[PDB]
Amino acid sequence: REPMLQSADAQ
Amino acid sequence: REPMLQSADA
Amino acid sequence: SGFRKMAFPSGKVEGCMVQVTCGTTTLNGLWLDDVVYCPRHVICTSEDMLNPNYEDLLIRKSNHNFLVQAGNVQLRVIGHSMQNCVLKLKVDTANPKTPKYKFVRIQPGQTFSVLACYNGSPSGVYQCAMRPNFTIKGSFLNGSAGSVGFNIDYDCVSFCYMHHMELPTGVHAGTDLEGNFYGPFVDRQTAQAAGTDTTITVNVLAWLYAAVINGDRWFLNRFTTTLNDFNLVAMKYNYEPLTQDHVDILGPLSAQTGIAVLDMCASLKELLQNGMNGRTILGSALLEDEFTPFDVVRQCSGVTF
Amino acid sequence: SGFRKMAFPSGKVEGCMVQVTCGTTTLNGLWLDDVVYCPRHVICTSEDMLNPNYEDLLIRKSNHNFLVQAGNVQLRVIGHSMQNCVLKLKVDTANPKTPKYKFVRIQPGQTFSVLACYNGSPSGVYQCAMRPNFTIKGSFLNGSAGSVGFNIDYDCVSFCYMHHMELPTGVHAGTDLEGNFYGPFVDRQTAQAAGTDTTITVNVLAWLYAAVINGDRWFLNRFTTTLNDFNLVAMKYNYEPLTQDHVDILGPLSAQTGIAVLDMCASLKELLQNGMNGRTILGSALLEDEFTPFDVVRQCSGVTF
Repeated sequence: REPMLQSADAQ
Repeated sequence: REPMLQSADA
Repeated sequence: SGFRKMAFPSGKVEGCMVQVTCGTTTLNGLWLDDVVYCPRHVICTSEDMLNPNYEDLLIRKSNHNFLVQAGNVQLRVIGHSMQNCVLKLKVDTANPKTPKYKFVRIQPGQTFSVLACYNGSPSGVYQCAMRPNFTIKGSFLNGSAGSVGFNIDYDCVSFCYMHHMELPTGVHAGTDLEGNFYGPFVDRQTAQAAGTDTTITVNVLAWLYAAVINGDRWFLNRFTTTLNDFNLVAMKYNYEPLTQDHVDILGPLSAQTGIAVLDMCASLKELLQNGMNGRTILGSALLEDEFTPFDVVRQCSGVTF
Repeated sequence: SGFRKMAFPSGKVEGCMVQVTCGTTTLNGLWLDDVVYCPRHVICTSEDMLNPNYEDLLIRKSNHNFLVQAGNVQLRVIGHSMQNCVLKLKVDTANPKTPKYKFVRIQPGQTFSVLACYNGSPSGVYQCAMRPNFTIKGSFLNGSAGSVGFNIDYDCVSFCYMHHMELPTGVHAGTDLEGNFYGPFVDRQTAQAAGTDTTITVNVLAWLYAAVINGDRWFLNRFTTTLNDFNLVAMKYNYEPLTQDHVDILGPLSAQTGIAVLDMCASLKELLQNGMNGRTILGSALLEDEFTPFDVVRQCSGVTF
């Protein structure tokens, strides 16, 4: 699809 | 001709 | 005997992985001495990642905005700076598990080991290669940013890669440990596309040379070919054209086996045109293209790494 | 404006050049910290260059057999060891003129500044490119081995080459600062021959991008070509086949000009198939192949050191 930065949302 | 290591004398 | 894609033991690298959290965004960091290296987009929110101004976003943050968790202990950030596309977080404590390390830039075709990490903890290790399109065909999920690629040369741990993003085709892009991206990619979620995915030809020839050393030589032939004729055939099968330097790279393997590079090129040319036809090489039907000639010598020697 | 083969300022490297004498053999040495790096064949006699036993020759030598002269000062050698083809001589004084440095290994096509030295004193500085056959077309005489090739990035002096020998065809060969030779050459006076010298295609296109930036764009056409079709014409004129990674190296030049890489390739095809027709580019009648895309960016940005 589109390029995404592979960090994550904080939990 | 052979390859020459280019180090000077003396 | 035998040859297989091998990664370095990741024990020394696991001790350098930490978790870096900025606001609601978290990723992995590399803790060497009193500096923590993490991808600069950790300061981005979910909405900032479209077209961020990293100089603008970095001024918004202070030292206490960076939560660095080394295992089960929070590290105190006493300084921060941006080098290209990576963040340098100075902490008050030097990592006691810091091994002998160096920051190097690998080249397309070369191989390195990747330690996939999430939340500062290691989850897997695999050996990959810098593809011709300056990407890597790895396995990365959300939160894998900050994972490092590395090689082990004697005593030194050569950090050469650090993960950032994934491209639309499923391949991955990153930078070196100085923040310079590999290829024409930028750490933002705008429209980007990788180059044509081709096969590293010089590594396939090294794989064929390793098969001859191992004892597999049913693919050899009495024929030789020119560099131009092989490249005209290799280009039709999406193989990278062989350069003169890549021929000299296979020199030691050509001298050890007594088979010239252009001799082995006629074998690969026949394997592409006629096909494998239901036969395997080194116990595999596919031609491995992430096995450099230096990897052939490493597994011939049995050297510890 | 203007584009030309330009070397880095040699002032920082001049303060690290010393003369290494072992018996009747003089060489140049690189003095960094308390270690003097020099080619290991300085321990070779005049009649012991055919097949010297380097391991046996170094054992028979002691610290008193090495005369290290830094201008008018004689540095006392307190230790000696061998790292591949490079000799490491530990001295009792650390060079204060040691700049921030690192040891890197360049690739074919890349450029670097060569500081020609004789008797430990700098003679000349010029820009060289690592040819596809892993040689350089320098100007080296007897006693020039030990001269170093280097690049300057920001405040760091990146050493990448150390001169060793001259090949029969007049080209020159050497190692990196770790002792590993560039190409399938050995520091022995036995039968050795370099590969076929070809034109570095990615540098010619970078030179065409420089001319375009300089306002020289008479060669630009409206036609486009595929990567495979361009390589078929290129290798017919002894040009290196353009790999996919080299297309990405021209990225910053393609973005700065807005001309696609494959568009510049089609302009090179017409220039090769039809010739220059009594015309010049950047004041040159022939195309230059020792100008990397980094050299184009470096000269149009004017970064000081």
